[PDB]
Amino acid sequence: SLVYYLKNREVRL
Amino acid sequence: MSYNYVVTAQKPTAVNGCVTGHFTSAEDLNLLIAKNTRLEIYVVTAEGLRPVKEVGMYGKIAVMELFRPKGESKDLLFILTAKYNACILEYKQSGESIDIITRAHGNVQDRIGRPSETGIIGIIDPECRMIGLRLYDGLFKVIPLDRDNKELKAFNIRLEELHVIDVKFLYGCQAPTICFVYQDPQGRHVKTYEVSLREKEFNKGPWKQENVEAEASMVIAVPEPFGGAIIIGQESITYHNGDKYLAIAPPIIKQSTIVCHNRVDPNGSRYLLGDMEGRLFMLLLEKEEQMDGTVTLKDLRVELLGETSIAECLTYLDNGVVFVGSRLGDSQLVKLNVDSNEQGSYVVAMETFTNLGPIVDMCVVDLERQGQGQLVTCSGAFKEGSLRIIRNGIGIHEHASIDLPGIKGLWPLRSDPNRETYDTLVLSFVGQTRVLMLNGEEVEETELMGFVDDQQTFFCGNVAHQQLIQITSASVRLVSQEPKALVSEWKEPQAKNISVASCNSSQVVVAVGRALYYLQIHPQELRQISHTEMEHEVACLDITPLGDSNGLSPLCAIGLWTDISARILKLPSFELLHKEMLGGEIIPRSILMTTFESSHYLLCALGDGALFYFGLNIETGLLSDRKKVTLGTQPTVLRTFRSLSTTNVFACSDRPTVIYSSNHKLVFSNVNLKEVNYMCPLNSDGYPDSLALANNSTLTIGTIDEIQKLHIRTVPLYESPRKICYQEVSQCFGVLSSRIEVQDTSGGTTALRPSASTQALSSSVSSSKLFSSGEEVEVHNLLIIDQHTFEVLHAHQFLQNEYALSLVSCKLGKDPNTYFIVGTAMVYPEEAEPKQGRIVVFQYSDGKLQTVAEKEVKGAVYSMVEFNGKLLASINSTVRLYEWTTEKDVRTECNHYNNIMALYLKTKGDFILVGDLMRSVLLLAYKPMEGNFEEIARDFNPNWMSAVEILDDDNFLGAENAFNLFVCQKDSAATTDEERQHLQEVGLFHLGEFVNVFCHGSLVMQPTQGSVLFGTVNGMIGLVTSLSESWYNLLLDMQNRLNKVIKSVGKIEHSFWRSFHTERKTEPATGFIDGDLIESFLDISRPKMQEVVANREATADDLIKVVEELTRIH
Repeated sequence: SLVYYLKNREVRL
Repeated sequence: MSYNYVVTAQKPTAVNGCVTGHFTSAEDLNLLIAKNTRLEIYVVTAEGLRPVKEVGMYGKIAVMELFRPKGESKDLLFILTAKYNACILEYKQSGESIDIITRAHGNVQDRIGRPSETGIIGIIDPECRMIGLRLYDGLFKVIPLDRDNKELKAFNIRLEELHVIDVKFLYGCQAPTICFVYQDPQGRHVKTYEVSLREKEFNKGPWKQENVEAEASMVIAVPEPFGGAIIIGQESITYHNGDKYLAIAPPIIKQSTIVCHNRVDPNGSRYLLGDMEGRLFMLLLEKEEQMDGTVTLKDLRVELLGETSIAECLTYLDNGVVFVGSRLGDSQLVKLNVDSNEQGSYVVAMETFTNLGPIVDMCVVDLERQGQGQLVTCSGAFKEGSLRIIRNGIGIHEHASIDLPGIKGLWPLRSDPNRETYDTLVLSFVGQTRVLMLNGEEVEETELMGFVDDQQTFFCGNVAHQQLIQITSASVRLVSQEPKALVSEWKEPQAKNISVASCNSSQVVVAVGRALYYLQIHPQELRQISHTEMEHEVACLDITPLGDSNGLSPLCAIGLWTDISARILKLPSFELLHKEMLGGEIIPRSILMTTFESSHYLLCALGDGALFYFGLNIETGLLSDRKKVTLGTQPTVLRTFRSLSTTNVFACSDRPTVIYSSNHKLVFSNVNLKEVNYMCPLNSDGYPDSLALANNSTLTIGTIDEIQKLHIRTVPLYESPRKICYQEVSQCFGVLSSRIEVQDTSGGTTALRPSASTQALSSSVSSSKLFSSGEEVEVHNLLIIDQHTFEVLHAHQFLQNEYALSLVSCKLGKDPNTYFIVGTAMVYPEEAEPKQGRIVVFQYSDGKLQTVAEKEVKGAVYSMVEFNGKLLASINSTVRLYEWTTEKDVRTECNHYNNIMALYLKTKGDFILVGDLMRSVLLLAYKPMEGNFEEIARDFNPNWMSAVEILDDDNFLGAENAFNLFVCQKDSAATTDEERQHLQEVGLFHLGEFVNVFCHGSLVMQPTQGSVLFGTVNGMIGLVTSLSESWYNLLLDMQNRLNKVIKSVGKIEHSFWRSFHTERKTEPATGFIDGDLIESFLDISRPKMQEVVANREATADDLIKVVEELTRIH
């Protein structure tokens, strides 16, 4: 999803 | 015309980079640590790390290597920034002054180039013939190193391979030679080329391209002795050299991906390996010798060593020490030992440095209910996850409270010759002296022999040889421990007062005015000695036996009246050395000599609140430097307290202040108290390790927290926090949280470690039935956290594959209850984007969490605010505005549809909203018309948002994708139907951090407007404030001026740095200000400072006080 992705960009790279 | 001010409140704490080598001296081991735009230099020692130099840069460190070409005394530092600012640094100490000097620099970017896969990669050949760069797909930049090339000119070379994974040069190589895994269709492959720089082209590498695995990602270049290349993938590690090929599949590493490595032994027998898991591996190469033949290689194996924080960065140090740079968590100092203690882990933490790590969400709360905000952040990810409680200042714990409108001094007083405990506090007073005998923890004012009760005491020291002193207006008096009554008494030969009182425990030095006597408390009697008279009235005096003197004290200093001055002088002689000649018509209320480490100290308080500060000499006696602060307007009483091993300097103003120790320097943090008049270390049986502090009226006593401008209190969560609400009435916090689990053999899910959701005190699962239809999964909770104890009171677990993404804590509609609302989302790796989730309304009770109501929705609830007793809530694309039935259910009122995907919203008190994923922000109103949404305006730029905030009715903060901040306001213009549907980007600024959360709040207090704090992926806490156009202006000039004066490092241009920049676009900054840079001013010498002026008025030291009055914005 883009969720695994927002959450990701969340922490960073 | 938008005018904001950005300042760092907390430098980045995350660690992006760390490298080791002899940067400082050819014999010195340095740890270089890269923060983001901070470079820390340390020396490695027995204790660990000697802090040496902390320089900052105007770029994000994207590459950091130390390296050494021929005939170079020691190591040089190569730094590439992320705006392609290359530059070379040298460590340069002018005896006592330290400088990092730019030996070379140039900007290496190319207009051509789409930046690549694995990002920037900069490597340096063993022989130091050059630096190789992979900034772009297809190209490979090469900066040839020479005596010159001081502007790092470089060519590119075209690169057949459009998708390099990782590169290094190989050791033991006639030509420069690169080695790189890269991906095209059929899988990945490992290739080589020489580099002939003579011809700006590539040369068939020493050995055929082979294959490496589907998930190959690191390349290691085994040093000369072995030579070769190591390739790491998932579950597999392999080694290449010519026709050499070893390879292993140790089940142990399959569990998670290797991620960072480090060469332990110079020869390359050993290497560290970092896991996403926090696991530490030893990779060992089994060498092999033949008689007259260079060393081959037999085998390679992996030994699990233990557990560190999730490492970004590993660096082996001295002997079993390992520095462990972490961004997902706290960076740490770590010890490897030959053996494995309990558990079988060869890892042992030595030190832990706090990283606010990823600040992911945060909020402000004045927890004790004062007027200062503390700040509470969800931090870290996975096991490093945590809450961090951040508090400005150094506070103290208040034991008794005796209202005494006077107290004009206090000193300690053991009424028994043995115990460290004093049971008295003889307090100077409004022209009297009351004594304070203690029944332990109980207060009592009684008499005492040979100590006056009608005559104001100026001192009580702790004079040796079994006796107690009292210097009064009149006479230096005397009482014994054996006798205890009348022992002796000094009195001035004229019937004339003592003006300034001094004593340590052996010395006595008074002053009648200019008159400087001297006496001693010799075994039962006060014998006289010296005498001198000075130009002027003695204002104040300090004496203490410092280093190489027990009791009896060496040289000295003093402040007199009319010259407003402080001067250096000896003991029985009183011989004048050097001096200072401070100005103004106000005198030095207090002078003091102290010691901490390796330097003796002189400080001098004046009555204007402000202090001049200097460093003395047990030996010589000269003049240090010169600066001028401004603690509390009122005169400051300097003193020294009992704390730890560097016992420190407490300063009593209207703004009480501790002076601690920085590098070996000295901290200047606030003390969290009303106003302190006088203060002293204490310790009764009833108040140990106490400090005693008189105010306008009150004796108090207590211990003292850390030091740092900031105290940080953490709460280990062991899973990864996501959101955070403070529901006050319930005195707790809501925290969305996320834990990982693995597939079972009964297929279900277990967990990898107890988390904070599994060790909950009580708990819940979602029962609700709203839907129907190894391996990793995420399990989400609402946590309930006690504000006082930081305990997971309750835990609620959501459905299976439901992620909770938003949290509010609000009352809604008529309903007098205060709910915790959590918007959620069902998520499956297949689906591109959830088509379903639910808003859930909960309430927490005496100790209960009840699902008060639910509500399906056909998307992801990315965010929700409390509008006005309504619940406004981004869903997937739609922006919906809910209402609480009196039946107590959420029911739709309206929605806005025009968003690619609404990630964020915020709400200006009135009926106004904002936000979006990719382009950019929309501003909205609610209309108590048909209770519709009217879409007021939007910004028409392609900004991938990450954080959004409303500064005021017109100004909108916004942070994005690419570490820029921007502000928007609505176009006040004619033709109000196009030039009104558009809002212009009036403030532009490259922060250089990725921002997760803004919020209103402030960390200070009980010129600027407002206060919005933000928290970043890196652990930076900044702050944005508004300004007056005039204040903007002064400062904008002051900035431009301030630049010319300031030598940047790497000779990077401040404005190049601050410039708005998304790949496709680069404007310079408008409407923003780094106070970070403004604040630089203070660290400028008065000359370089003068310069900054040449030009309603224009001064020289006004500004040096306009800057002060800002620093206290945080």
